[PDB]
Amino acid sequence: PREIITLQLGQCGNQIGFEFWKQLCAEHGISPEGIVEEFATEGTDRKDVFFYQADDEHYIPRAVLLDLEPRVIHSILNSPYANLYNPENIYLSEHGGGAGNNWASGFSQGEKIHEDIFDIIDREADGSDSLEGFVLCHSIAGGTGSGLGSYLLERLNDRYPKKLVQTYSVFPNQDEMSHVVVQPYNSLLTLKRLTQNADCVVVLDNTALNRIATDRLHIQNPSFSQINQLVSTIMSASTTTLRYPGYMNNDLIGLIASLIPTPRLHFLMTGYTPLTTDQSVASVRKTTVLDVMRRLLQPKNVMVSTGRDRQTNHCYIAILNIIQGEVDPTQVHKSLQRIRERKLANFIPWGPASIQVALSRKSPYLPSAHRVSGLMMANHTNISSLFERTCRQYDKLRKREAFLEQFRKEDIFKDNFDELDNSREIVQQLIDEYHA
Amino acid sequence: IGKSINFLHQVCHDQTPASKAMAVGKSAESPKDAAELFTDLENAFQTKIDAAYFDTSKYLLDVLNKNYNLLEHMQAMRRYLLLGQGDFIRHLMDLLKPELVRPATTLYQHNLTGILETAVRATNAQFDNPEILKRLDVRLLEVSPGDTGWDVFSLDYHVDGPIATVFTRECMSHYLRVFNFLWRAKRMEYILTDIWKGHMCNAKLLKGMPELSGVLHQCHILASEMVHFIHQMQYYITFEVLECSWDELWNKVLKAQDLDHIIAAHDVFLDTIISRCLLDSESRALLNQLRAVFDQIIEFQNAQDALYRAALEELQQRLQFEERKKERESETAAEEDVENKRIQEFQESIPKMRSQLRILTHFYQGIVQQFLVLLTTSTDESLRFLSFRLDFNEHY
Repeated sequence: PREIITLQLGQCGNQIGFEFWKQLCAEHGISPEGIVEEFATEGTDRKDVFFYQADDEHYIPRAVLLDLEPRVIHSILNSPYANLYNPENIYLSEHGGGAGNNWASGFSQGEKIHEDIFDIIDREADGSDSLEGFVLCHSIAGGTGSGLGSYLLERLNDRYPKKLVQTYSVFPNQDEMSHVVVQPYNSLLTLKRLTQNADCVVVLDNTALNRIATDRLHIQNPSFSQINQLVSTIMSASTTTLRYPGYMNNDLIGLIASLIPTPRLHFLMTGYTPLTTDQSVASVRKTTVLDVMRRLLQPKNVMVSTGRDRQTNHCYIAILNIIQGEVDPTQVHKSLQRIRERKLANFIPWGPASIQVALSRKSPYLPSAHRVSGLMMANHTNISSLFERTCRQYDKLRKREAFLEQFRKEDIFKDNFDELDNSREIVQQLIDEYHA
Repeated sequence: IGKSINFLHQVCHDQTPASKAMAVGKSAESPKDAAELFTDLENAFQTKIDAAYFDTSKYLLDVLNKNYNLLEHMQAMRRYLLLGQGDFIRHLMDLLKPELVRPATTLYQHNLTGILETAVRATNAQFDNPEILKRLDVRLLEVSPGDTGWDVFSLDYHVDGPIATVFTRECMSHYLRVFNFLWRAKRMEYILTDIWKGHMCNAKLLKGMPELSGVLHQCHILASEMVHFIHQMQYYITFEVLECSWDELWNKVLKAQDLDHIIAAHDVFLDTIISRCLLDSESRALLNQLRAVFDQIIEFQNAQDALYRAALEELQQRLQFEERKKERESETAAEEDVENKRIQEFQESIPKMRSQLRILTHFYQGIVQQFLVLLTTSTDESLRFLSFRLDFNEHY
């Protein structure tokens, strides 16, 4: 019916998808090894849209996880949520990889394991006779997720041409350049494949993570154990129309169709306010829906590093405001009434704009059926500031003679560096041209 | 009281309401009258019949919950004819489309029931418990087989016995009228889904030609404007009428205490929602533009694949001819001629698409301006709410 195959790949893409499947059992009322609660069918009306359909009421995840590093998968099998995963769909015990840290490693390893990489991931494709598409849950940081992920964006474009492609890709961190220095090279090589060899992306910045991780979360030493908490909730938040019973844009080709203006303009800004557990003691007094979307357009919950004074000459075109759970829908048109009076979104002068709001009932659970949740999927034309940030860090590195002799020994014979530079400037010029 | 006491005799119950104490009271009253209270008690006679009218009513509200589930079927019909839950209808309408493109025949009925029964099983694992699937069938019309086939298919909520006391002939005869506009609303939502996937399938394979780069780019802009304007209209007009009418009937059927007030709450419900959906005698200024935008999205759709298939198939001959260039060296002037003929056919299709796009965006500009003035002309009902919403969509 609407079966999606997630493509978890890389050192960071496997960990953000590990707790994504772990989030799904707590809201479906199911255990990874059994069914102890009856809340799975009376409370939740649809479960076989991301999981594989049941053979013994055991909803297998439709997931594949490949990585060159064996460290990310050795921290999985000792956890009690790995018995839900199957040891025959992806790998058996003692799976390995390369050495290995290179973008050209996984780019060259795709055609030497070409027979095996297109054998076991295609067995899940013909399980349903109407496949939705493929989401590449991969990474841009490092050479593991960026090297091999650029290969599958090409060969799955023609072997599966009538399928939706759209990824929840995480952006790397640009604070210092000591541990990694190959960061401007492997990022722009995948970013070219994300626009012409891929339809849509969902951007997730790393410098904007610790802006939120010290905002309300109150940590002193930033660890990697907090990167899975902001990411796994908004992943399950994006499929609330798709997993839980909704009516309009209840498919993944429903939501993405109403937000993309044009190809190579698909970078969607994400926002999510409620992350604090001591808000729970004051939501008993009928906290309404009239105050939760006034702060979405206000740049506080954003996960995109952008300029603060560059929003006057940029214009919103498509903005999504997803409320979940208890909505009190007699005032949801009242919340959309107050949008035109502030004009917090700059509107495009050539065409109409749209503020789309939708709702779906959440899990039968006490932290879910009590507190209001707001998921934002914006589309603003100030996203070229990240593309100006990455390009200015790209041409400055090529004048310092950095990784021009250390990178072209394997499988690179011609200069494909300006092939990425002009196509990035094509994106940056067509964005500003789009508001005439 | 006398109409409700006869309705509980043909409910497969001969039980006097909720107790045998309704016999006791009559005997007490008759002896009391026989020896005492000779003057009529018209102030007190109306008191305990009202204390009889309230108990015979809630007991008659109690016999449905044990046997028939009357107002549970009030909620269950909203999921199919009113399309409350979309997964029942979307997994329907996916499988239902390869039958609707062809015209209908006399062999049209025998397979849709198999398509229906495989669609209600793929979405359910617990809906075999209630009695909804036996009281819901498919209704077709007497239209001749020379049609497009799309307008024949419709679902109907069947009634047999004690569900048919609350559902007369006049109820589902209006429920097909509210279905046909809502089926056409989901018809437009799914054919625009196919052409949006047609935007993203064709653009990935024609990569390699610099002329067709900017050809599809501006045409995707003018197609996205008919996408975003239909979306913020069609999602909002049917969710709002869903909103003010689900919260109208469902919350008052359990606060009033009658069986005749259930239908009195119902007979005002099912004609408010269709009057806000499509049908009034004054609403001829409503369904004239919504059918003028209905055939315009058909005209925008069939012209796209009439020019995509010209733009996509002619590229496929160019790429196989490139493969013949390397094989002739391992195994000329006419080969350059046919290349110049392809470029001329590449040159032909682009102003043919430009001319067949600039004339359809003039039609859409004429539709979007006539859509405003026709919806502002009706006779002082809740149109100020309707004239409110369409100005909010085009500007914000």
